[PDB]
Amino acid sequence: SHMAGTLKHVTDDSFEQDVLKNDKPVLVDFWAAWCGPCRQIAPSLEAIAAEYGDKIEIVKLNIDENPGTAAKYGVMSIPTLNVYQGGEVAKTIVGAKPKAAIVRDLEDFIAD
Repeated sequence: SHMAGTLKHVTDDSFEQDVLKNDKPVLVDFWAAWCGPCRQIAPSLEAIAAEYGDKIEIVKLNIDENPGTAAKYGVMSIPTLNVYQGGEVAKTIVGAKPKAAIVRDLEDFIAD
């Protein structure tokens, strides 16, 4: 376990390899740079990925750059955090929340 977490900006092109085929659960943050609530959660996700990096991986999907993946998962409010396991969404958190609330929402993945 480490003091920093990993981060990868995933694309329409990389989504299968990076997310849908991952061993760990992957929290995909569907965001945009003009979204204040997305900016708000970014330190929380950073802290979470460091704290629980043995359990979960955090990646970001910019919806301006990657439409498509957004539209595939019906993402029309941001931030939306989808956690993927086995190539499908297992948990969805829609809208910005405090760190402690995100961690509760992630309990089934990061309690182990």
